[PDB]
Amino acid sequence: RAGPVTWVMMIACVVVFIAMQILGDQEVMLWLAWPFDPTLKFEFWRYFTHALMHFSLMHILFNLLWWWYLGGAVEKRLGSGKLIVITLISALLSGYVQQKFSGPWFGGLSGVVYALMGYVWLRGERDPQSGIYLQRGLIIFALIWIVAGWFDLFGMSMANGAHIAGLAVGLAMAFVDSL
Amino acid sequence: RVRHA
Ligand SMILES: [Cl-]
Repeated sequence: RAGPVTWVMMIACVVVFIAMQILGDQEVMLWLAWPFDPTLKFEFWRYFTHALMHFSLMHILFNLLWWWYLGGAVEKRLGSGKLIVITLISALLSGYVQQKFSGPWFGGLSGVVYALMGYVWLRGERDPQSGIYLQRGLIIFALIWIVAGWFDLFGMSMANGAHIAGLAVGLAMAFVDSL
Repeated sequence: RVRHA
């Protein structure tokens, strides 16, 4: 089963999603979005908590599925601490790149998921001895998912900066860890 | 409206 980090992230995302249905998306975004006014710049959690907000059922389900699988595997093979660091780095950097391109009104775990995809794949490719890899069918499924975001094949406005920065981060960390 | 990651 899912280890403690994999689990607490899933619980966190569900709690926030429930709060968003009860209070409305806008109210939760006031608390958890990337700082959108200079007065919020020291509210450190905001540089990460954008990753916990989801706006559609499809969005939360697919992100949590990928997180459960790829996060669960990273945590099992390489430890909880590794998953925590991938998560913090991808959330922070994906958010930074997103806000730079399109401003602070974004959310979702997909920056982190795209990091895990690139991480697990490249680490398996460059360092088979790690005991982690992305199997063929999931390479294809991950590629289609990526392609769909890039070419806007969901009926939703995408955080393309978050997604590409996420993937970059995962590939970069795999490269670093495979030395 | 909002962008989805
Ligand atoms: Cl499980």
